[PDB]
Amino acid sequence: GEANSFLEVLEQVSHLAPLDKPVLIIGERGTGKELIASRLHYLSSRWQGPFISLNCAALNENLLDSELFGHERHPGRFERADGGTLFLDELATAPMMVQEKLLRVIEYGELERVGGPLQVNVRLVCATNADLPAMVNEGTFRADLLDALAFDVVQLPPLRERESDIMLMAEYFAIQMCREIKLPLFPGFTERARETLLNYRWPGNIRELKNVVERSVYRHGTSDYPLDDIIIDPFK
Repeated sequence: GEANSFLEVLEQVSHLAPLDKPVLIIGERGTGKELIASRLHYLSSRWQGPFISLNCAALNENLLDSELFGHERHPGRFERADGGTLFLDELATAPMMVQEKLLRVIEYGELERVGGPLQVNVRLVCATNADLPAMVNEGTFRADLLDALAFDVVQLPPLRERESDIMLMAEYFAIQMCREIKLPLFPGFTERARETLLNYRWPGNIRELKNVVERSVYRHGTSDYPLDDIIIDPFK
Protein backbone atom coordinates (compact mmCIF):
# COMPACT_ATOMS: atom_id res chain seq x y z
CA GLY A 1 0.00 0.00 0.00
CA GLU A 2 0.95 3.70 -0.45
CA ALA A 3 3.64 5.44 1.71
CA ASN A 4 2.87 7.19 5.01
CA SER A 5 3.29 10.67 3.48
CA PHE A 6 0.74 9.78 0.74
CA LEU A 7 -1.64 8.13 3.19
CA GLU A 8 -1.50 11.36 5.26
CA VAL A 9 -2.59 13.23 2.09
CA LEU A 10 -5.52 10.89 1.60
CA GLU A 11 -6.54 11.34 5.23
CA GLN A 12 -6.33 15.16 4.81
CA VAL A 13 -8.40 15.02 1.64
CA SER A 14 -11.11 12.99 3.43
CA HIS A 15 -11.51 15.80 6.00
CA LEU A 16 -11.28 18.66 3.46
CA ALA A 17 -13.63 17.23 0.83
CA PRO A 18 -16.95 17.91 2.71
CA LEU A 19 -16.18 21.60 3.17
CA ASP A 20 -17.18 24.27 0.70
CA LYS A 21 -13.83 25.97 1.12
CA PRO A 22 -11.20 26.49 -1.53
CA VAL A 23 -8.22 24.14 -1.48
CA LEU A 24 -4.72 24.61 -2.87
CA ILE A 25 -2.76 21.53 -4.00
CA ILE A 26 1.01 21.87 -4.27
CA GLY A 27 2.88 19.29 -6.28
CA GLU A 28 5.20 18.49 -9.14
CA ARG A 29 4.05 17.24 -12.51
CA GLY A 30 2.93 13.63 -12.42
CA THR A 31 2.07 13.57 -8.73
CA GLY A 32 -1.67 13.24 -9.36
CA LYS A 33 -2.96 16.72 -8.53
CA GLU A 34 -5.97 16.44 -10.81
CA LEU A 35 -6.80 13.02 -9.32
CA ILE A 36 -6.72 14.55 -5.82
CA ALA A 37 -8.95 17.38 -7.02
CA SER A 38 -11.38 14.78 -8.37
CA ARG A 39 -11.29 12.94 -5.03
CA LEU A 40 -12.13 16.16 -3.20
CA HIS A 41 -15.18 16.47 -5.50
CA TYR A 42 -16.38 12.88 -5.23
CA LEU A 43 -16.03 12.78 -1.44
CA SER A 44 -17.89 16.04 -1.10
CA SER A 45 -21.65 16.63 -1.01
CA ARG A 46 -21.31 18.02 -4.57
CA TRP A 47 -20.31 14.63 -5.95
CA GLN A 48 -23.27 14.46 -8.36
CA GLY A 49 -22.48 17.93 -9.67
CA PRO A 50 -19.96 18.62 -12.45
CA PHE A 51 -16.18 18.35 -12.12
CA ILE A 52 -14.58 20.85 -14.52
CA SER A 53 -10.84 21.32 -15.06
CA LEU A 54 -8.73 24.02 -16.73
CA ASN A 55 -4.96 24.41 -17.09
CA CYS A 56 -4.17 28.07 -16.72
CA ALA A 57 -0.74 27.63 -18.39
CA ALA A 58 -2.25 26.40 -21.62
CA LEU A 59 -3.93 29.70 -22.61
CA ASN A 60 -2.82 33.25 -23.31
CA GLU A 61 -4.26 36.03 -21.15
CA ASN A 62 -7.23 36.94 -23.33
CA LEU A 63 -8.35 33.36 -23.97
CA LEU A 64 -7.83 32.45 -20.27
CA ASP A 65 -10.07 35.30 -19.16
CA SER A 66 -12.83 34.27 -21.57
CA GLU A 67 -12.49 30.56 -20.77
CA LEU A 68 -12.76 31.11 -17.04
CA PHE A 69 -15.33 33.94 -16.81
CA GLY A 70 -17.22 33.63 -20.11
CA HIS A 71 -17.68 36.13 -23.04
CA GLU A 72 -21.38 37.10 -23.69
CA ARG A 73 -22.42 33.42 -25.10
CA HIS A 74 -19.55 31.02 -24.48
CA PRO A 75 -20.12 29.98 -20.87
CA GLY A 76 -16.91 29.97 -18.91
CA ARG A 77 -15.59 27.22 -16.63
CA PHE A 78 -17.12 28.78 -13.51
CA GLU A 79 -20.59 28.73 -15.09
CA ARG A 80 -20.07 25.12 -16.24
CA ALA A 81 -19.02 24.08 -12.74
CA ASP A 82 -22.03 25.64 -11.03
CA GLY A 83 -23.20 23.30 -8.26
CA GLY A 84 -19.95 21.36 -8.60
CA THR A 85 -16.16 21.76 -8.41
CA LEU A 86 -13.71 23.64 -10.62
CA PHE A 87 -10.02 22.55 -10.73
CA LEU A 88 -7.59 25.20 -11.89
CA ASP A 89 -4.14 23.85 -12.64
CA GLU A 90 -0.87 25.77 -12.91
CA LEU A 91 -2.39 28.69 -11.10
CA ALA A 92 0.89 30.57 -10.84
CA THR A 93 0.71 31.27 -14.62
CA ALA A 94 -2.59 33.17 -14.32
CA PRO A 95 -2.04 36.82 -15.31
CA MET A 96 -2.56 39.46 -12.68
CA MET A 97 -5.87 40.55 -14.28
CA VAL A 98 -7.28 37.06 -14.02
CA GLN A 99 -6.07 36.73 -10.41
CA GLU A 100 -8.01 39.84 -9.36
CA LYS A 101 -11.12 38.60 -11.09
CA LEU A 102 -10.71 35.19 -9.43
CA LEU A 103 -10.59 36.76 -5.96
CA ARG A 104 -13.90 38.47 -6.70
CA VAL A 105 -15.58 35.22 -7.69
CA ILE A 106 -14.24 33.52 -4.56
CA GLU A 107 -15.47 36.19 -2.16
CA TYR A 108 -18.68 37.46 -3.85
CA GLY A 109 -19.71 34.32 -5.81
CA GLU A 110 -20.58 36.37 -8.89
CA LEU A 111 -19.23 36.85 -12.44
CA GLU A 112 -19.30 40.38 -13.95
CA ARG A 113 -21.59 41.10 -16.93
CA VAL A 114 -21.06 44.34 -18.85
CA GLY A 115 -24.58 45.31 -20.02
CA GLY A 116 -27.68 43.61 -21.38
CA PRO A 117 -24.25 39.47 -13.54
CA LEU A 118 -24.11 35.72 -12.95
CA GLN A 119 -24.13 34.29 -9.44
CA VAL A 120 -22.27 30.94 -9.28
CA ASN A 121 -21.88 28.26 -6.63
CA VAL A 122 -18.57 26.52 -7.24
CA ARG A 123 -16.14 24.76 -4.95
CA LEU A 124 -12.69 25.73 -6.06
CA VAL A 125 -9.57 23.58 -6.07
CA CYS A 126 -6.32 25.00 -7.51
CA ALA A 127 -2.90 23.49 -8.13
CA THR A 128 0.62 24.75 -8.54
CA ASN A 129 4.27 23.80 -8.08
CA ALA A 130 5.37 27.40 -7.64
CA ASP A 131 6.22 29.13 -4.43
CA LEU A 132 3.21 31.44 -4.22
CA PRO A 133 4.36 33.34 -1.15
CA ALA A 134 7.60 34.08 -3.01
CA MET A 135 5.72 35.30 -6.06
CA VAL A 136 3.62 37.54 -3.80
CA ASN A 137 6.88 39.14 -2.59
CA GLU A 138 7.97 39.54 -6.21
CA GLY A 139 4.74 41.22 -7.31
CA THR A 140 3.77 38.41 -9.68
CA PHE A 141 1.01 36.91 -7.55
CA ARG A 142 -1.67 38.84 -5.67
CA ALA A 143 -1.38 38.77 -1.89
CA ASP A 144 -5.12 39.28 -1.46
CA LEU A 145 -5.91 36.32 -3.73
CA LEU A 146 -3.50 34.08 -1.85
CA ASP A 147 -5.05 35.20 1.49
CA ALA A 148 -8.48 34.00 0.32
CA LEU A 149 -7.51 31.07 -1.86
CA ALA A 150 -5.49 28.87 0.47
CA PHE A 151 -8.08 27.88 3.15
CA ASP A 152 -5.87 24.85 3.43
CA VAL A 153 -2.98 23.38 1.47
CA VAL A 154 -2.51 19.77 0.35
CA GLN A 155 1.16 19.06 -0.41
CA LEU A 156 1.74 16.02 -2.60
CA PRO A 157 5.07 14.31 -1.99
CA PRO A 158 7.25 13.75 -5.03
CA LEU A 159 8.13 10.16 -5.80
CA ARG A 160 11.76 10.69 -4.74
CA GLU A 161 10.53 11.33 -1.17
CA ARG A 162 8.42 8.09 -1.22
CA GLU A 163 11.22 5.70 -1.97
CA SER A 164 9.07 2.89 -0.45
CA ASP A 165 6.44 3.48 -3.14
CA ILE A 166 8.95 3.50 -6.07
CA MET A 167 9.50 -0.31 -6.19
CA LEU A 168 5.85 -0.97 -5.37
CA MET A 169 4.57 1.15 -8.24
CA ALA A 170 7.42 0.01 -10.56
CA GLU A 171 6.36 -3.59 -10.03
CA TYR A 172 2.73 -2.68 -10.60
CA PHE A 173 3.46 -0.93 -13.91
CA ALA A 174 5.81 -3.71 -15.00
CA ILE A 175 3.16 -6.38 -14.42
CA GLN A 176 0.56 -4.42 -16.34
CA MET A 177 2.99 -4.07 -19.24
CA CYS A 178 3.75 -7.80 -19.17
CA ARG A 179 -0.02 -8.42 -19.62
CA GLU A 180 -0.15 -5.92 -22.48
CA ILE A 181 2.70 -7.64 -24.39
CA LYS A 182 1.75 -11.17 -23.32
CA LEU A 183 4.71 -12.10 -21.20
CA PRO A 184 3.78 -14.98 -18.89
CA LEU A 185 5.41 -13.51 -15.75
CA PHE A 186 7.23 -10.36 -14.72
CA PRO A 187 10.74 -11.75 -14.10
CA GLY A 188 11.67 -9.14 -11.47
CA PHE A 189 14.18 -6.31 -11.21
CA THR A 190 17.90 -6.90 -10.76
CA GLU A 191 19.68 -5.06 -8.02
CA ARG A 192 21.27 -2.86 -10.75
CA ALA A 193 17.79 -1.96 -11.97
CA ARG A 194 16.65 -1.19 -8.44
CA GLU A 195 19.62 1.11 -7.94
CA THR A 196 18.72 2.91 -11.16
CA LEU A 197 15.10 3.25 -10.03
CA LEU A 198 15.81 4.39 -6.48
CA ASN A 199 18.69 6.75 -7.30
CA TYR A 200 16.86 8.65 -10.08
CA ARG A 201 15.08 11.89 -9.10
CA TRP A 202 11.87 11.19 -11.14
CA PRO A 203 11.23 14.82 -12.15
CA GLY A 204 8.11 13.44 -13.98
CA ASN A 205 7.08 11.45 -10.95
CA ILE A 206 4.35 8.80 -11.48
CA ARG A 207 3.79 9.51 -15.21
CA GLU A 208 7.51 9.22 -15.87
CA LEU A 209 7.86 6.05 -13.75
CA LYS A 210 5.11 4.38 -15.68
CA ASN A 211 6.59 5.41 -19.09
CA VAL A 212 10.11 4.32 -18.06
CA VAL A 213 9.02 0.98 -16.66
CA GLU A 214 6.74 0.13 -19.59
CA ARG A 215 9.50 0.91 -22.10
CA SER A 216 12.00 -1.06 -20.08
CA VAL A 217 9.77 -4.16 -19.93
CA TYR A 218 9.13 -3.97 -23.71
CA ARG A 219 12.85 -3.53 -24.57
CA HIS A 220 13.72 -6.44 -22.26
CA GLY A 221 11.02 -8.52 -23.85
CA THR A 222 11.39 -11.77 -21.98
CA SER A 223 10.32 -13.61 -18.82
CA ASP A 224 13.47 -15.84 -18.89
CA TYR A 225 15.80 -13.40 -17.08
CA PRO A 226 15.21 -10.49 -14.62
CA LEU A 227 14.90 -6.97 -16.03
CA ASP A 228 18.30 -5.32 -15.65
CA ASP A 229 18.20 -2.28 -18.01
CA ILE A 230 15.97 0.59 -16.93
CA ILE A 231 15.62 2.91 -19.90
CA ILE A 232 15.20 6.34 -18.33
CA ASP A 233 16.12 8.21 -21.49
CA PRO A 234 14.72 6.86 -24.75
CA PHE A 235 16.81 9.30 -26.74
CA LYS A 236 20.06 7.30 -25.95
